[PDB]
Amino acid sequence: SDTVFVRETQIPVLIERQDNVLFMLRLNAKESHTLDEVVLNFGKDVNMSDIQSVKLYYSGTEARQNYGKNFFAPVSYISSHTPGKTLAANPSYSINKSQVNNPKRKVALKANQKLFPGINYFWISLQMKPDASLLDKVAAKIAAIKVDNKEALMHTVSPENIVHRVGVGVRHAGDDGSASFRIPGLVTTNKGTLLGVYDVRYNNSADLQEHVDIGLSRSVDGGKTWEKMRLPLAFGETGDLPAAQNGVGDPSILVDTKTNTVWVVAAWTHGMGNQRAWWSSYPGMDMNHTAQLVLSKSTDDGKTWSKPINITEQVKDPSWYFLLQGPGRGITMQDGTLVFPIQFIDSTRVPNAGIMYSKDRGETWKIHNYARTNTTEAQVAEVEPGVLMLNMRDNRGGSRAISTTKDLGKTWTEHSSSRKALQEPVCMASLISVKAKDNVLNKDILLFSNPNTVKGRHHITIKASLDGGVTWLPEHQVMLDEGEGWGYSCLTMIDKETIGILYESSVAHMTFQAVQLRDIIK
Ligand SMILES: O=C(CO)N[C@H]1[C@H]([C@@H](O)[C@H](O)CO)OC(C(=O)O)=C[C@@H]1O
Repeated sequence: SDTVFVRETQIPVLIERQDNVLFMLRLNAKESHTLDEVVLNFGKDVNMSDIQSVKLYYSGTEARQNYGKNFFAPVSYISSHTPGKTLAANPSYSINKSQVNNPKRKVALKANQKLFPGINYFWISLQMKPDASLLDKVAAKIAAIKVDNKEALMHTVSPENIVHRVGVGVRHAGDDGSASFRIPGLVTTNKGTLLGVYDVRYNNSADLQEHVDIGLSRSVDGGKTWEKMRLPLAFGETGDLPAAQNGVGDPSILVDTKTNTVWVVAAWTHGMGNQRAWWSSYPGMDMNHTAQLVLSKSTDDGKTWSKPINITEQVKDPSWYFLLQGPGRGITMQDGTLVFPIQFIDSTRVPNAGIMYSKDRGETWKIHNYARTNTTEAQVAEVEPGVLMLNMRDNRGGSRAISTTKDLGKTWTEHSSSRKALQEPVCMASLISVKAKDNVLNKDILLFSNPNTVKGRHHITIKASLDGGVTWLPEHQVMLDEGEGWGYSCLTMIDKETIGILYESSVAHMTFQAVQLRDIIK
């Protein structure tokens, strides 16, 4: 007989999307003629009232040289890059064979599809209602598949007990006339307001130098809805150079918890033609030679933003090629000191990560010594009072480098977890510390997020540690995005019980997801 192979997806279901890939079906029809229907059963706890529709699409066949490669689709069904074409399945790739609006817990999708004498691809689409809850979870099973009016044998290659989580596409390719959005940062203000910052890359997805601003999405309802985009940092035709030679990017955001003043730091590149700032910034101090470290602050819960504050003169050694913040977020230590992770290419052209701190509420800043050589992007958290843990992208590859300091970066101690506990593909990673009194578990925890792999940027994962970063137990992890993406992410606590994550996913340039703390630590 012919067997219908089923692969359930593990990717965010965007609430605003008209389509979301839920299942993929492959059928090599050696003895099959017609695929009549597919029967689907949603889980007992699923709220069907939040589901707008369920659809069955046919996507044709496969190239004969690709038979036996165990592919479940011939092409990407829903684009995350085509401006204005990221909300619905591409009609040229997928034929809508059936649709059920306002479905019941048991859904029958009739297809009546004449099968190609060979490989046939189908997939199931799930469309949520615009008002769907961020925390409700969707589970479903394929109960039966009818082929030639008889029950077809099924073999499911994906695992059981998959939990599909929804998310909000805070930024899609093309929004507000910008080709792409990258490099997320995410914080929660003292008033519970969510602030997410990112590169707005108008012309394309290339790094600096280019036409880039720092955009900000503000949410006052826990990430359900986001306010119109703001631009805390934009330099336009500064110095009478074109905007594409005045980009600002790689933002990092922090909240001064003592005052609720919000700070955003970024790297403004001036000149440099159309080349990458990583090898186009040079020693010196002024805009005409080296990238400038600029700040903007908000004293009204992120609604309005000040003019840029250039602190390059305070902290940059003139012999460095490039000084910039570590993208993502900063912190406020228990004693009130503000800390931003930073990275600089030194006089030998080697990058090193470290921290930059202010004891006077952000008026003056300081850098002492690097934590480790040949490291770049890093995130910092106060694991225990007075002890700063820096988690660093390591160009040696394969795993994160972790170090700690007790004197604000004058001296560093290599952590036991360094270069062993947390694998990476040399990407950016998020690290936050949540203190016992500020979370529902009444335990000090560390939350870490990154592509859980050594090659490629996929399987974006949040990991939790209860012993200050010594151990990251497998049962304390949630895999949110199996698809391929740009890999950058940033974490925050929405509330004492829920984590928020803003990251570059396979379904949207800026994707927001909410994960219950008890979901990770059960
Ligand atoms: O060029 C700059 C400096 O502004 N930043 C890049 C960064 C590199 O700096 C990398 O960390 C060193 O190779 O890479 C990525 C990325 O998504 O992989 C994004 C940043 O935009």
